[PDB]
Amino acid sequence: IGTGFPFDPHYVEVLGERMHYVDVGPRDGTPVLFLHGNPTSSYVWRNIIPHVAPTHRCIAPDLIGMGKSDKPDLGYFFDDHVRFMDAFIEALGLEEVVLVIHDWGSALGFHWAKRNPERVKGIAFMEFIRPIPTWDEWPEFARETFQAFRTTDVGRKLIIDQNVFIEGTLPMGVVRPLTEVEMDHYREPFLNPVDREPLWRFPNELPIAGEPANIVALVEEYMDWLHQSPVPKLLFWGTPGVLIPPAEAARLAKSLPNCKAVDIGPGLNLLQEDNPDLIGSEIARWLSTL
Ligand SMILES: *CCCCCCOCCOCCNC(=O)c1ccc(C2=C3C=C/C(=N\C)C=C3[Si](C)(C)c3cc(N)ccc32)c(C)c1
Ligand SMILES: [Cl-]
Repeated sequence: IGTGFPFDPHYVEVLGERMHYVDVGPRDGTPVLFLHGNPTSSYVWRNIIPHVAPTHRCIAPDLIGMGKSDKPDLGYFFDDHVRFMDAFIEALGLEEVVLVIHDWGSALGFHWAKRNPERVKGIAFMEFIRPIPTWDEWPEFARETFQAFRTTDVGRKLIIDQNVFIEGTLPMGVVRPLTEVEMDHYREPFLNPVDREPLWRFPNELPIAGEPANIVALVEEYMDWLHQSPVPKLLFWGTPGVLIPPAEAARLAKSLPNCKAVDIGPGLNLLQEDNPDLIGSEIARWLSTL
């Protein structure tokens, strides 16, 4: 599994800030937009994109405050990411797109798709954000820590002061051990504690047990849309999984229209790090059917 990131940096000015993005593949045709989550960057797509770039434009931005993008003085609420991602898509002149999305990137992608369905030609997704109505429906192995993350005292001490979301949560979202080189890539945007606000606000935005109500409502809305939409859907899932355990993938396979579910084998949250070969190859095959 490759550890390098051989993509030329590109920057675009968005709402007075610079946003870094990967942009490879042809110039014409429908682009494929890859959206990462927490605490990753476009680095998480590094071994997926090379399967698609031979025949389709691949665009992979770093969310504001993450990766190589600028780090303004913000709270880094989901609403902040929505505003910047909306402007990013406009700044690039994108019309129709195919989405490939993960974790908070899937919240952004599904929310954009719900608001602009005529422009979405397909969605490939994995380990995505859905409403978690109670803590009992959150995976047991992650309950105590995410409950502590969602406080302003201990949660900030863990995530901001001790960088626990990078040194702990990230590696336990991958089945295989991440190498020192790979960890250093993920650590790079957050070496300074003063830059770690996105890592704490994101888990505090997760729609769990009715809080925050605004996020619960928006996620419920895009899940209702997805259940009614004829858009082609490609769902990757693994075992044991984290956000999408095998039982939930099964429920989704049955209920979502026009959906193919693909079992990647062993996987937790960062499925791209455990089976990039299958994920990239399957996306490349699926795009020809859209
Ligand atoms: C959309 C966002 C959702 C992403 C899904 C989450 O992906 C991760 C998968 O779920 C992980 C479940 N993990 C936990 O609940 C958890 C247990 C322990 C710790 C933690 C670790 C973990 C690993 C590690 N290296 C092997 C080191 C630590 Si430390 C820094 C010693 C630690 C200290 C304290 N006080 C608490 C917890 C840990 C974590 C972070 C998560
Ligand atoms: Cl999170």
